[PDB]
Amino acid sequence: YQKIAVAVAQRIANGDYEVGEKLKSRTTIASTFNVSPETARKGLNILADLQILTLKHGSGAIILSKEKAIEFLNQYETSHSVAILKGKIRDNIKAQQQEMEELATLVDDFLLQTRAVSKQYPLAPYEIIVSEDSEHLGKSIGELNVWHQTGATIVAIEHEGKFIVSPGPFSVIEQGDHIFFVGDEDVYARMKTYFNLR
Amino acid sequence: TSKYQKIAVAVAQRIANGDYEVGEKLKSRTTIASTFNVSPETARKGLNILADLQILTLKHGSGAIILSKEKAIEFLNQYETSHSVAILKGKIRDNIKAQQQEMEELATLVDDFLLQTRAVSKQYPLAPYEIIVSEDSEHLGKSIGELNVWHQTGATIVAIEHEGKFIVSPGPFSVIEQGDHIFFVGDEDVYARMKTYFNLR
Amino acid sequence: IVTSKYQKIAVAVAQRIANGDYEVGEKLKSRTTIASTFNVSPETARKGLNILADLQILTLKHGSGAIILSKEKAIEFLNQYETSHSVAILKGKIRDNIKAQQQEMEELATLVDDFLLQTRAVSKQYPLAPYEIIVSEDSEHLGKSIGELNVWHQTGATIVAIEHEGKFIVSPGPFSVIEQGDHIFFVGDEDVYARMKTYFNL
Amino acid sequence: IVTSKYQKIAVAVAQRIANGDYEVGEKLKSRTTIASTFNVSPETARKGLNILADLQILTLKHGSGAIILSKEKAIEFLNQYETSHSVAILKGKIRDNIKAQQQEMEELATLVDDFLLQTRAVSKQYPLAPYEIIVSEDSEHLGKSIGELNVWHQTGATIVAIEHEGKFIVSPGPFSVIEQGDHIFFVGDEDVYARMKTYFNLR
DNA sequence: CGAGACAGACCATAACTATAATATCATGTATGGTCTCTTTATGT
DNA sequence: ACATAAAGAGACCATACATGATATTATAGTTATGGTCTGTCTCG
Ligand SMILES: Nc1ncnc2c1ncn2[C@@H]1O[C@@H]2COP(=O)(O)O[C@H]3[C@@H](O)[C@H](n4cnc5c(N)ncnc54)O[C@@H]3COP(=O)(O)O[C@H]2[C@H]1O
Ligand SMILES: Nc1ncnc2c1ncn2[C@@H]1O[C@@H]2COP(=O)(O)O[C@H]3[C@@H](O)[C@H](n4cnc5c(N)ncnc54)O[C@@H]3COP(=O)(O)O[C@H]2[C@H]1O
Repeated sequence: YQKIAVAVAQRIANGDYEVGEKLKSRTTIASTFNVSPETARKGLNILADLQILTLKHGSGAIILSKEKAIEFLNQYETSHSVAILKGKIRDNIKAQQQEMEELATLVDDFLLQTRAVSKQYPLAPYEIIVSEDSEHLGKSIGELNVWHQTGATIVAIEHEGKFIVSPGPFSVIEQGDHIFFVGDEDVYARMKTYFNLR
Repeated sequence: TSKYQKIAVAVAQRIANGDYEVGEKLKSRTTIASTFNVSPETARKGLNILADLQILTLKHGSGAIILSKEKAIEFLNQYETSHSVAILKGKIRDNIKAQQQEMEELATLVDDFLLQTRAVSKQYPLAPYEIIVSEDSEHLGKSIGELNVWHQTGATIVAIEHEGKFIVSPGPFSVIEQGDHIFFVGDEDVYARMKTYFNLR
Repeated sequence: IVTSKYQKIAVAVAQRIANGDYEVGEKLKSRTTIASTFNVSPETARKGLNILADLQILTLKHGSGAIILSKEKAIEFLNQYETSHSVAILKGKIRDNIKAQQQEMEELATLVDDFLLQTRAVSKQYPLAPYEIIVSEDSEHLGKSIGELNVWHQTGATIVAIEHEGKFIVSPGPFSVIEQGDHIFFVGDEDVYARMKTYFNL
Repeated sequence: IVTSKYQKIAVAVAQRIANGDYEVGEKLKSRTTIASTFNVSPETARKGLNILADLQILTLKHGSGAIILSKEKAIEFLNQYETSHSVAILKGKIRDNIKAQQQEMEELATLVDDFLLQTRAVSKQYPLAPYEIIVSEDSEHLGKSIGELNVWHQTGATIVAIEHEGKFIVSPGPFSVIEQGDHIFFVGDEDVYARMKTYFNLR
């Protein structure tokens, strides 16, 4: 709505529209500023309320003054001087980067804080107890060479409730401990084969 | 995840955990809704969705019976292969990277934009005044610096048009020949003083 | 973070169990003990107790009461609760940042549209329009007079006016002094504008 | 990025004027001439001629037609239109970029929301759950077997399975080989997970 | 010199369109409610 | 000591108070096609 006002103010102040001659029709005015008759009349009423034009005759209006349009354009340019717009857009994009940095550090803190865990049911730890007598008891996982012998990967050993994960080749499985491991049904059977718990 | 999915995945997880046996009968809709913080309608929709996958059976207006664990297990494997945290971790990192690339593109765009603009102001108090030094003056045939224009008249010369060729920001050396057009800034008083110096009244 | 009444009851009962105030063998009552204790409605209290019993924290027998079952399960449930609450708080803060950034997006869009309007309205300006630089940044040249700077000889620019506190000092002369944040209006060409920009550190 | 028919008429007529085929003092009709050439209605052609004459290029006279006035004004109008077109296409590009940013932003919002679902699902997931590592970056350790790497001695981790092409190699053993982009599943504690992360070059 | 025809401009309406507001529906929670089951007390 | 009856508590349920989101409708908007009237030019 203010676009038509500033355009007609520029045209009046330029001297193309001198004070005496009548204004163009609202149709031509609307067509020139790529706007429509409805906006046009709204802008003309605004400009009239600024005591710069009088809309008394439907065919056109007689321009009342020139310095008033100059003053209105001065106020608008003081509000909108391009350079002030350049400062505003630069500050605004610096702000843009500020919120992006804040969001980046937030998401980075979130990312580092959380530990990723899985839920694939195929790979659930089966728990088995080694109460039965075995020559394989009193021996280290590395000593028994578990995987080549049974195909099992030991995930944890429960001795007197002392749960230990990723046991390595040194941990020794005592009698009556609970061995937790992965593999398929065949691997589970082989583990019961090695320990004779089947 | 659909609102009519959270309930399905939660119920399937509880079934797979072993809380509900095959012969066991499920609780009421409002029980599930209260335990999973949803409305009874949404819980019912989720139960219907799960029954469409035939983990659950519906032979009663409100009752339901556990049917098979392995099918629910497969449903969990599908859901995990679609959402397993680590894959979401990769997505949340890649989306941040893509947004940073978009911001860099925007920064380059706006920088090129500002470089291309190079715009001037439109101040009406800054409007120039065109005078014609056609009249004889001792001040003709002299350099702006030689005349010392500002102290003498208060005017700041912005341009000396020589037969169409403007000399903007002319400096102290440019010499104003007779009949040239001097363009300058100042107030009405300054314009009068300039006409005083050049006797163009 | 806004939650539900029965959620605030459930977590409170979980902390009470963790505190050890309620014995493992005590039989509590949702209709009278819990409801009277936390001044909440009959079914609300029950909802909380059912949430606890889902996690095997409590056992709910029809017509009898809730019975304490486990301690470490309650501790684990509590810890999961703080983890989920932290995740939700971070989600809310992210959402606030997101809304602010979207609003700043529309702000930038409106600023660009207004600049397009200004650029289109240039057709009716007066010829020989002076340029305008705002000296926001600091340069040794600040706090000096035009004459001390010898501006035309440094940059090729002829200053037509300087803006300080919304006042335009048209036709400045030598004694006039450039100050930080002011708008300097000057005539010249593309080379002159670039030279002035380099000179003022901007 | 789009314009009106009368704007196109005005710019085309201005370019044709700049070509110089029309005289500096030539007269032209509209309803039976410019309208027919561009296959456009008489009033849109009038609109185009009115916007062209508004900047003091042409003069339309009631029931007389138009007369050519200025060349330099036409050139200036062409320059102004080029600048306006550049500004408009830049505006369109900015709008497209912001829309893409907003769509990606909602995507991020939903993605971080779904973490609430995964965290709430943790309460009922089976104990001793292994971790999950996606080896997307390149490490010298890639293309080697678990046994060659001697993984447990390097990181403290026990690998329970590796995912290649949506296939999980449960209970891998030594000959199994880690490949780029695969998911490595392993048991351990916080220290073990951090060690594995440092080893595979994946902050 | 007068009359008729053609062209242009202005007043106008309709169609293609987008945005903004309001209403309705769904997801939700809490409270009031009713019915069933279990436990305790009293009577035979 | 055993059986029956009554009371209390818990669970399943529905409705109302509520808020948020989505969809639809209306209004503001602009452009194009339209018609009528007036003015100017050409021809008789
Ligand atoms: N508005 C301005 N824009 C750009 N630079 C400015 C300026 N005002 C002052 N300066 C610079 O300061 C120097 C001294 O200016 P001052 O006004 O004392 O002394 C000036 C002035 O009295 C006069 N003068 C020069 N050009 C003038 C002009 N366009 N209008 C009015 N007077 C001018 O000649 C003297 C020497 O001028 P010179 O150019 O050698 O040297 C100038 C110039 O380099
Ligand atoms: N799934 C896995 N996770 C982590 N690291 C793995 C691994 N598979 C192999 N490695 C690493 O490679 C080395 C050789 O493994 P390999 O299977 O040939 O030879 C192994 C294996 O036959 C057996 N073994 C050790 N731990 C085992 C276990 N938990 N389960 C089954 N067998 C095991 O003892 C041998 C020596 O074991 P060590 O730990 O000294 O050395 C191991 C280990 O450092």
